[PDB]
Amino acid sequence: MEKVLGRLKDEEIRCRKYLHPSSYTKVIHECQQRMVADHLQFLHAECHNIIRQEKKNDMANMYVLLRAVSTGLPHMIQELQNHIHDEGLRATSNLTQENMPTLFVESVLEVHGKFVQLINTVLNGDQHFMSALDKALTSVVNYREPKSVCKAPELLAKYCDNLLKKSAKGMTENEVEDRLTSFITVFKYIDDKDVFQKFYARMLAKRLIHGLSMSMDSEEAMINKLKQACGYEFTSKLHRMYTDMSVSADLNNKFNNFIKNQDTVIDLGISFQIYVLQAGAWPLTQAPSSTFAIPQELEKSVQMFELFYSQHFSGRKLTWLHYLCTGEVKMNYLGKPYVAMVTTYQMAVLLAFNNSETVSYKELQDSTQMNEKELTKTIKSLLDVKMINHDSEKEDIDAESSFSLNMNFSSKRTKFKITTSMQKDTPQEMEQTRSAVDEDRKMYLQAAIVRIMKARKVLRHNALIQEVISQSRARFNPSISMIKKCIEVLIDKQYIERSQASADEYSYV
Amino acid sequence: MEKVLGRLKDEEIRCRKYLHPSSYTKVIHECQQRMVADHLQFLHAECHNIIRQEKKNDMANMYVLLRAVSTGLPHMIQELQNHIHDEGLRATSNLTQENMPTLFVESVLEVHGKFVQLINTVLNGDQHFMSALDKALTSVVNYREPKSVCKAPELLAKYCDNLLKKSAKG
Amino acid sequence: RFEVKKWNAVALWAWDIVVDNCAICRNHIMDLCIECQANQASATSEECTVAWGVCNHAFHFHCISRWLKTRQVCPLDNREWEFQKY
Ligand SMILES: [Zn+2]
Ligand SMILES: [Zn+2]
Ligand SMILES: [Zn+2]
Repeated sequence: MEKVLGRLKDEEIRCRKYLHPSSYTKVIHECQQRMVADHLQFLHAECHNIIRQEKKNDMANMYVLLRAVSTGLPHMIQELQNHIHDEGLRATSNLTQENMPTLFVESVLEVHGKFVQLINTVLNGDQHFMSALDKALTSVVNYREPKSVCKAPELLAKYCDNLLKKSAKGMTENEVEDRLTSFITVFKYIDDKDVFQKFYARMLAKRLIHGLSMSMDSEEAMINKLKQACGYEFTSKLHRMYTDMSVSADLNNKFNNFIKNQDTVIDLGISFQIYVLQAGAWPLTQAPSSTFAIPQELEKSVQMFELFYSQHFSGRKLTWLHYLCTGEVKMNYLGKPYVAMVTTYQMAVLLAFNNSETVSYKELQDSTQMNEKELTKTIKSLLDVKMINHDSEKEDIDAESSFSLNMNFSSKRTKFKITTSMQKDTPQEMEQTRSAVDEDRKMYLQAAIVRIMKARKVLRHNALIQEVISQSRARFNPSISMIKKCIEVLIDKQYIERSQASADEYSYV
Repeated sequence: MEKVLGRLKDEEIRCRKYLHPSSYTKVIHECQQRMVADHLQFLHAECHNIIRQEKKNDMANMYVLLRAVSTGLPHMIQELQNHIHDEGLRATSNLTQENMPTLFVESVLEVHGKFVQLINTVLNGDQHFMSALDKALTSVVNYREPKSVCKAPELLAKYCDNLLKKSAKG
Repeated sequence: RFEVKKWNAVALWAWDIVVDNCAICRNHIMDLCIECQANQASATSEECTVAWGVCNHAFHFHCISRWLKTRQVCPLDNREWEFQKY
């Protein structure tokens, strides 16, 4: 390599000082096509060794010579892509479960930064090599275990949730901003952005409703960065969520002005402050369809707010949510030791205890009208925090379930919180999120399929697969089974049909 | 409509293995004239609730039923057009003046992007429906303030200028 | 005795427009408005016209009249309200 570059420089200055100016390119071309292109096999054979060894100057000279060759460069591109892929696998698959998201993103950032620095310095920043690096890192972060899972979107969502949540560890605003700006580089190669979008929507709901965000400006900056990463259709739901959480303050002010401008004194008796959210863009849902009974002292406020939202807004039914609802309660029954934050599910049975110390499961059922599962969950949560004690022989759930209040509660905290389901992340709800993602994937695939068929009405199976892969490449990587299921669904709805002459070709219904 | 489609699909099967092949159309056509074409007043009345809440399952079953009857579609075309025109107006408006062009073009495109993605999966890109979408977005793009001039051409002028200007933001 | 102090709750709102219905009175457009539903003896049942905006939306005239005294924006779609019909 050294001799070839030195002799090439000598020949360049020689032909420049001797020949006509119009022949310099031809002299160089014949001085390389018969010098390194004839010995291209040896250089290609040594290319993998020279890439893996990561010797700087020799790699730079090899890149110069292979760029001189018309068909000498792609082998080096493949060798470098394979090296980066192997380095990423050995730098990511060895990670532990003690802290997977933060360390995973840090390792991907370190590998990406080192390779970008190397490409910019000793590789002239070729776009072919940058594309090879992007493909290699895409294969690295999507280290899908065989036919089981894909942990990259969940890990990145957990990373964003960990860094943006108000934590006592301590992270300043500007550090959060630059860390997220670096994070977008990692997110730009996921090829599974739907799962990350849904997981980030869930974590944004959990953070915003409980007020765990350190600053709304951080959330807006993160949402803007995501919008610049993918597009508005990627972040429309998130932006609507943030807009609703911002305008919640104005809505509370308008509600307070409305209840201070009424003819009579409402006298709600509580520190009411609502979090009205749009039903169309929040990942919450009324899956627990169990009927809940609002306590009367809150029933007055619910009726007043329902009237307000029917007056100062129109055509908006107000689907109340309770399993996100929570608030503070006082306990001066036993001497007022502290004030307890409590979800309204447990607040209902607390008011039932306030009605009478001796209460059975049937009384809770007729006072709250809620299902057995949610009532059992609230009861076990109360006894797990030792709020109440089971008077039965066994402490688990039973048909009778006769118990009263535990008077031994003397917790030191003056604002002790009995609810801690801020993380949750049950595998059942994660599987539900995966199923919703799969349903959106099926919708997108059906949209692309019907659009293509309306465009041409005659395509084979392989072309359909290729165009579905290409068009949906910015969202996910669809499987053959998913596309077959979608085309079978369109068969079932008498929307699509295969050709009678050949099953490869399809038709229109 | 779920039970109708169960009967209509069965009636194609039942007439297939029982009757002459030349009477397949006449049995199904008279089936529709007693099950879906005699309840146009009922189906169009409940068509309004289907489109507004965007029930993908029921909208698909309404489309296959109302396609058979001659007059079934033109009321649903008017209903979806009224829904898109309403759904467009929410997206275009309530926008801050700091980033009016980029938010406006994104919001109309997002409504167009979602509803094209909804027509194809449910209504199968019916050209009658695509005209209803294009008519509806024409009203929402060219929407006008009271005693003012339409702000659509100026707003897209700034958007294509912002997109093409030398900007360091990616 | 138990006393509740804070009830910071979450409410979901979705569009609930039903056909030929006043978005404010939550009843049929052709009937009287809920403001004129009471004291029907005083109401002549003729002044409750169906006001139509430029967005092809139907309210009672009294309803949109009371609406305009606070805001000049249509409740159904967040645009400025312009009458076109009577
Ligand atoms: Zn009214
Ligand atoms: Zn009236
Ligand atoms: Zn309107």
